[PDB]
This record gives sequence, C-alpha cells and structure tokens, in this order.
Amino acid sequence: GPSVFLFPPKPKDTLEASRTPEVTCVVVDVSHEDPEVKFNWYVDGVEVHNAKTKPREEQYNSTYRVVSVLTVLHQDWLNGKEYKCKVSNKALPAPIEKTISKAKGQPREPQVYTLPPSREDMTKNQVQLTCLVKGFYPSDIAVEWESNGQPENNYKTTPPVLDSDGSFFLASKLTVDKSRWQQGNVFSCSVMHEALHNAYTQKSLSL
Amino acid sequence: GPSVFLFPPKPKDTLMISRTPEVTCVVVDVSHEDPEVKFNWYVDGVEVHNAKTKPREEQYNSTYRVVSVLTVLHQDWLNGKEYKCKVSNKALPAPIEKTISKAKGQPREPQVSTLPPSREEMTKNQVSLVCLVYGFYPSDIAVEWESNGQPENNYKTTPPVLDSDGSFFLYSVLTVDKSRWQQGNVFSCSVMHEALHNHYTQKSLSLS
Amino acid sequence: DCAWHLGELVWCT
Ligand SMILES: *[C@@H]1O[C@H](CO[C@@H]2O[C@@H](C)[C@@H](O)[C@@H](O)[C@@H]2O)[C@@H](O[C@@H]2O[C@H](CO)[C@@H](O[C@@H]3O[C@H](CO[C@H]4O[C@H](CO)[C@@H](O)[C@H](O)[C@@H]4O[C@@H]4O[C@H](CO)[C@@H](O[C@@H]5O[C@H](CO)[C@H](O)[C@H](O)[C@H]5O)[C@H](O)[C@H]4NC(C)=O)[C@@H](O)[C@H](O[C@H]4O[C@H](CO)[C@@H](O)[C@H](O)[C@@H]4O)[C@@H]3O)[C@H](O)[C@H]2NC(C)=O)[C@H](O)[C@H]1NC(C)=O
Ligand SMILES: *[C@@H]1O[C@H](CO[C@@H]2O[C@@H](C)[C@@H](O)[C@@H](O)[C@@H]2O)[C@@H](O[C@@H]2O[C@H](CO)[C@@H](O[C@@H]3O[C@H](CO[C@H]4O[C@H](CO)[C@@H](O)[C@H](O)[C@@H]4O[C@@H]4O[C@H](CO)[C@@H](O[C@@H]5O[C@H](CO)[C@H](O)[C@H](O)[C@H]5O)[C@H](O)[C@H]4NC(C)=O)[C@@H](O)[C@H](O[C@H]4O[C@H](CO)[C@@H](O)[C@H](O)[C@@H]4O)[C@@H]3O)[C@H](O)[C@H]2NC(C)=O)[C@H](O)[C@H]1NC(C)=O
Repeated sequence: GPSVFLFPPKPKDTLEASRTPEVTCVVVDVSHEDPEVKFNWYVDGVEVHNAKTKPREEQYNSTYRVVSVLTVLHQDWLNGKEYKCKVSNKALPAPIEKTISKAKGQPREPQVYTLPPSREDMTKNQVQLTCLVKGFYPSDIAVEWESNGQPENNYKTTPPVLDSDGSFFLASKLTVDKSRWQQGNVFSCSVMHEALHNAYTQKSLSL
Repeated sequence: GPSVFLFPPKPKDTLMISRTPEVTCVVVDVSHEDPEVKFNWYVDGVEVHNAKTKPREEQYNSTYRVVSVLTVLHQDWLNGKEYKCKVSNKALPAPIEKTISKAKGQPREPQVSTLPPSREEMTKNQVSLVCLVYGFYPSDIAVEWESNGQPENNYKTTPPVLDSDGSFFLYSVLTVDKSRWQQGNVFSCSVMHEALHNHYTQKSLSLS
Repeated sequence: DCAWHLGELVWCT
C-alpha cells in the first residue's frame, strides 16, 4: 500500500512574519486502481479543515504522488503544537497517521562570532571568512551573508552539529577575492533563529 | 534472503603506517537452515585468499550475522584499487557482489588554518578554538586536538562539506576554559590526509 | 623525514 511522509516548514518561513509556513503530507505509491486519498488533519488532536491538496502528479513508475498541504501560524509552530496527518486509501488495512512538531526543549539563543582569515591564509587569490554560530536550541536556523546591503552568495554552511551541552553549533564560510577584503569592505553574517530578539541578528567583519 | 554490506577501512588506519587497514564484508539475514556462507575476494578483479571470517553471531531476531574481513595494504587502498566481496549462500539464487574503493579524483592538499576566539566571546566561561580545513580531496580525513603532548577530548568536527571548486572543507571546534586560554597554553590542531606530506600536518594557536 | 602523532608513527618519506 501507500507510504506517508510529513514535512515541517522551512526554518526561514516560521521566523519571518512576511512568509507563510506550511506542513506537508506526502503520500507516495498510490495505485492507479485506487487513487483517492482521504486526509484528516489535527492540531493538538483538534481537527482543522483548511488544508489544500496540490495537483495530483503521476510518477512514471506506475504510481501517483498525492500531497496535502496545511498552512500554520508562526506562533503555533513555534509554541510546539503537534500536527497530525491521517491518511486513508482503499489499499490501506488501516489509516496511516504521522505527527511532526518542533524539537522539544528550552529554546537557547545562538552566540554568533565572526572570525577573519589567518595571516597564513593570505597568500591566495581568495580568502575565507567564518561565522561561528554556537549554543543554540533547537537546531532550526538560517544563515546568510551580505555586503553593503547586497547579498553575498559565495558561501557554504555546515549542518548543525550537536554539542556536548546539548545545544548546536555550525560554521558558515564565505569565500571572497583577497583584494575585496584587503580594501576594508565590511561583510555581514546574518542569522535567523527563534530565540534571537526579533528572530534575527547580524554581525559583521572587516580588515 | 541474506543481504550484503561492504565497509571501507577507517581513514586513520589507511594513513598511519603503524596501523592495520581492513575492508569488511557483512552478510545479514543468514537463515538458521542454510547458515553456510562462501566468500570470494577480489582486488582489481584478481582473487586474493588471505581473508578471515569473524566469529558467527546469532541475532536476537533468528538470523545470523556472518562477517568476512580482508586486510589491505596502505598503498593499494590509497592507489584506489577496487575491492570486491562476492557472497554465495543456498537461500540466494545468485551470488551477491559489492565493491568499494577510494573516491576517484586527483587528490588535493588540505589547507589548515587556526582561528583564535572572538573578542566578543571573551565574556564567557569557555572559549572556542577553530581549526578550518579546506581545499582537500578526497573527503577521507582525520582531525584531532592536543596540548602539551596530551589529547584534548572537548572538541567537535563538522562532517566534510563539498565546496564550489570540487574539493571539501570542514571545521573542528575545541571548547576550553577561558582561564586555560589566558594562561598562555599552546593548542594544536592535527590533521591527517593522504595528500599531505607524510599524511600529517599540525597547526598551533595561543594568546598573542 | 618522519612524522609522529601522539608518539605513534604516521609516515616517512
Ligand atoms: C515511484 O517513484 C516515486 C518518486 O520517485 C521519484 O522519481 C523517480 C523518477 C526517481 O528519480 C526518484 O529518485 C524520485 O524520487 C517514489 O517516491 C519516493 O519514495 C520514497 C519512499 O520509498 C521516499 O523516500 C523517503 O524520502 C524522505 C526524503 O524525501 C525528501 O527528499 C527527497 C530526496 O532527497 C525528495 O525527492 C522528496 O520530495 C522529499 O523532498 C521534500 O519535500 C517536501 C515536501 O514538498 C519539502 O518540504 C516543503 O517545501 C515547501 C516548499 O517547497 C515548503 O517549504 C513546505 O513548508 C515544506 O513542507 C522539502 O523541501 C523537500 N526536501 C528535500 C530535501 O528535497 C526520507 O526522509 C525518507 O526516509 C525516512 O523514512 C524511512 C522509513 O520509511 C527511513 O529509512 C529514513 O531514515 C527516514 O526516517 C524516505 O527516504 C521519497 O521521498 C519518494 N520521492 C518522492 C519525490 O516523493 C516511489 O517510492 C516509487 N514507487 C515504487 C514502488 O518504486
Ligand atoms: C535482524 O537483526 C539484524 C541486526 O539488527 C541489529 O540489532 C537490532 C536489535 C536493532 O538494534 C538493529 O538496529 C541493529 O542493526 C538486522 O541487520 C541489520 O540490517 C540492516 C539492513 O537490513 C543494516 O542496515 C545497513 O546499515 C548500514 C550502516 O550500518 C553500520 O552502522 C550501523 C549503525 O549505524 C551498525 O549497526 C552496523 O553494524 C554497521 O556498522 C558498521 O560495521 C562495519 C563493519 O564492522 C564497521 O567498519 C569496520 O570497523 C572496523 C572496526 O570495528 C575497522 O575499522 C574496519 O576497517 C571497518 O571496515 C563500521 O565502523 C560500522 N559502523 C558503525 C557506525 O558502527 C547502512 O549504511 C545501510 O544503508 C545503506 O544501504 C541502504 C540500501 O539497503 C540505503 O538505505 C542507505 O542509503 C545506505 O546506502 C543499511 O541500512 C544493519 O546494519 C543491520 N545491523 C547489523 C548489526 O548488521 C536485520 O535486518 C534483521 N532481520 C530482519 C529480517 O529484519
């Protein structure tokens, strides 16, 4: 029969008032002979009725993919409400249920530190600029870079890594031409996390 | 029926001439009725014979775990030779085969850079010492930390992240008591990788 | 030359 996968919203969506977070119930391996799927959504055991089904999409290995999407309130997700998707299909002996929610535990505020490149690093075409983010909980976060009000795109960010005190850390690395750095330009690491003041902080770094 | 998984050696073992690297062919779901398992091992298609079977282990779910282990030469693995385990068993209409080897690609030297704590961190009970490692390929690598001959166990290293030029980077962060940093103690990041001179480098760091 | 890690031999070239 069908298999179910329930996805959380993106961190960024839940942190900016302007965007619209959603939870997403994917059903795969729906058969040609029974493509009808009944969705029931519950928020803290209380059914809601406002989810919307995405267009059905044929997969080309003889199955359908059927998605139901539920919009959620920013405060609700952040307050650790539990979202439940109940899926029913004629191929299923009993309805499948899945649940997701934010990680439980005291949220903790990320400590953001920017680290310039080493005096040894400085004999290359480009240099590496580091933004160390430590001590945050949960691990839901977003890190971006900017310079003089423009996005800096040439960065990579490690996955969040669990630390021995039970919070997470990551590092984000921005690569820039040595010249741009030597000439005293200011570069900014921007971090978005639920336990920051206004879910946002920015730190900067220059020669 | 039985299922087969083949694991590489551990990076350190392939990089330290004083250690013994091995490849490990693990067969699971071996049935109580046909527990006999044949292993043939090949090194670049040439069948070697010096493998050893580990002690049979009965699993809490009525199956056996049967494990053959093959020792390997440091330079063969690092030359990127292909290692093949072939498993036959009666519940298995066709022999199963798996291969691993080193990731192919010209190897590239890690650039190792240390970074002291931020002035903004100096407010805290402990501080973070970072070892940035970049521009290395393959991703097979060992990072460890130390002070005065002794290992420091209070660090964490990120998984290797693929960079935009086809090489890898990671960071290792060692957390230490601020006072220990103020006390002028030298800390050292040791990195082991096949593309380093003698497969080993060491960079240090302390208060200025 | 030769290189050691915590006393243990790494490699010699
Ligand atoms: C028939 O084919 C289908 C489809 O196959 C595809 O097409 C063919 C051509 C092939 O090329 C395939 O490679 C293609 O996938 C088969 O469908 C697959 O079934 C798998 C189950 O067997 C299922 O595996 C599970 O996937 C989970 C991760 O899925 C992620 O990531 C994958 C790949 O990384 C991606 O393909 C999926 O779409 C899914 O992507 C996420 O989608 C969500 C929802 O849209 C996104 O979240 C939303 O995003 C919006 C805006 O976009 C907004 O922000 C919302 O708020 C937000 O909710 C999200 O961004 C996407 N993420 C990423 C990273 O892309 C695994 O986690 C899971 O593992 C877990 O469970 C297992 C136990 O069952 C455990 O083993 C495991 O450890 C975990 O616990 C599974 O691996 C595949 O997802 C599924 N593929 C698709 C596309 O649905 C089908 O099986 C096959 N049938 C047969 C009979 O062969
Ligand atoms: C009956 O039970 C058995 C046993 O189950 C165990 O016990 C029960 C009670 C539960 O707790 C289980 O969780 C236990 O595992 C079931 O057997 C299991 O089958 C699974 C698949 O069906 C199989 O999954 C595969 O695992 C791969 C990774 O496995 C690692 O890591 C896990 C844990 O993370 C560990 O349990 C495994 O043993 C294995 O460990 C590695 O072993 C190698 C070889 O020893 C080590 O390498 C060597 O190390 C030595 C030094 O010791 C030296 O350095 C050598 O040089 C070196 O070679 C290595 O260090 C070990 N790693 C770790 C972390 O310890 C997955 O990668 C793999 O997934 C991949 O393939 C899938 C496609 O099939 C994909 O989904 C996926 O993307 C990957 O590509 C598999 O999931 C379990 O490992 C296996 N358990 C064991 C112990 O073997 C059995 O299924 C069940 N029967 C039935 C009918 O259900």
